[PDB]
Amino acid sequence: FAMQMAYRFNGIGVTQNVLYENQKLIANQFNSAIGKIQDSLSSTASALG
Amino acid sequence: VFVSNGTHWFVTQRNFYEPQIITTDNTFVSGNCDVVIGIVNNTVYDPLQPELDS
Repeated sequence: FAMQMAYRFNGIGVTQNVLYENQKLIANQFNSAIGKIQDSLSSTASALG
Repeated sequence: VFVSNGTHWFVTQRNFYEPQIITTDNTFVSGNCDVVIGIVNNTVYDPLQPELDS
């Protein structure tokens, strides 16, 4: 999956070394952002509007 | 992508297995070996080496 996300970075025109050299940062941002989805959907019923 | 046939390391185009010997022409450098989760040790060939060794 760290090599798939390095293809996803290459696709947007960000050179793939930007992923592997920041991989813990990118993983912790994805994990934190997935955390915000649960709080959004739990707190606010109009998200499903 | 980098791949191994079990003994040697190659770079291939992604969508068709065509193994190219790893060189400074099909690879680019960044930083050093510390920062990457899953990096492997191998030689990378310099196409200018036999031209300089002559």
